[PDB]
Amino acid sequence: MIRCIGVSNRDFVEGMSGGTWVDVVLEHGGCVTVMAQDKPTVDIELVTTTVSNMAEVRSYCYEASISDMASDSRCPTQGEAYLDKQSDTQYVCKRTLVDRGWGNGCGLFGKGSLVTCAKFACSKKMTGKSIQPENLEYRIMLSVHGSQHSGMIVNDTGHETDENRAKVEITPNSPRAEATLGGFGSLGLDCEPRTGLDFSDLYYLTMNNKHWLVHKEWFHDIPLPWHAGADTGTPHWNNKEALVEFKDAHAKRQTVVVLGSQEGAVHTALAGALEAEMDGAKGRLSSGHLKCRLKMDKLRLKGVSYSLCTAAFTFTKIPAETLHGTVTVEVQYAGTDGPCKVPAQMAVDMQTLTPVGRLITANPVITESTENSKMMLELDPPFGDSYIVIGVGEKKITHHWHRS
Repeated sequence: MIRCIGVSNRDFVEGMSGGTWVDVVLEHGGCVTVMAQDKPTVDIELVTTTVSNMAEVRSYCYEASISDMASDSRCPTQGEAYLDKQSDTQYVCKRTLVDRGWGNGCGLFGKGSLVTCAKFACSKKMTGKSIQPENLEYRIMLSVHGSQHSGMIVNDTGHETDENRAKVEITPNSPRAEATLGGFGSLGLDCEPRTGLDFSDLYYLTMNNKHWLVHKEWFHDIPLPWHAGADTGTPHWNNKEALVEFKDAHAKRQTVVVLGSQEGAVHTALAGALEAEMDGAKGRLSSGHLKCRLKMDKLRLKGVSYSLCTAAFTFTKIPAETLHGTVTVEVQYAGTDGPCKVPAQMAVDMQTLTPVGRLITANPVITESTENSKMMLELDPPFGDSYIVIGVGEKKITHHWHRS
């Protein structure tokens, strides 16, 4: 409950008179409060989006090192310079012509052949991975809003043994799920992704434990050494010259230098890219929309015929206005008449107590048979002046409220 109360990205949906179908839109970090006539209020949130079996597409080296630097030179008219490693695929070479003469060990003044090679080794690499549409998995959390104990719940540490809350999983191959809510019945879900953000058109980029979602063509155009697929073992690096450069050629040798790590350049180029995280062999995305249709014909209330609470209520917390204009009140009940129904409404005419606004926490009840039990409510006031009425009779308590 408290989780759904505090999120600015909260939607309120009211069911039709038929009480069968309700349509909601789910997104990360948001909650949907579903209210239906003679049905319990349900809080629905998308908790995680999962991609699985991401296949490696291409790995880019941003920091590399060289070894076994060698040079061979020939005097003019003495043929082409040769090195043993000149044909090795792990080596990068440059072949050029340099001025030769008496001061360089040749008897003729002319252009001599010169070749320099160096073994290429990659220190740190980044990898791009494929996302297949069939490997998307959505996990959905459904909570009964106002079960007298949801008002002290802020996280996902109380759902397994709780019958008033359920976890369901949605995949494109099995887009339907059933959420069992114990005595409240069950909920049916038919969820499909909303158009606009298809992850199958994006690569999953991993680079030094940081993760992103990037567009395919930008990834294919990265000017860095790369190897195709994974084919782990002895990889062949294409375009090693992106990180290995050759300086001014001397008579009998050529200097070879490596550029520094390209982590900063890639990080700068990844400014607007969507961030992602990796929990295990699965990628965790946090940017998307999910469309769900609810079937609530098996959802039912509990305690409709509970006797009204007869003892006195007290305000433990001053009523507070949420970001959506609703009111949260905390009440304490000094009665022991078992399970009883809590009288709660908004009233403008204090003599006839005509209910106004809405009561989001539907059918508030007190389950504890002990005294001094605490419970929380949510109300949707009318605009303007009104009163919060808790309890019935002489002992009912009133609190003035104004909504802008």
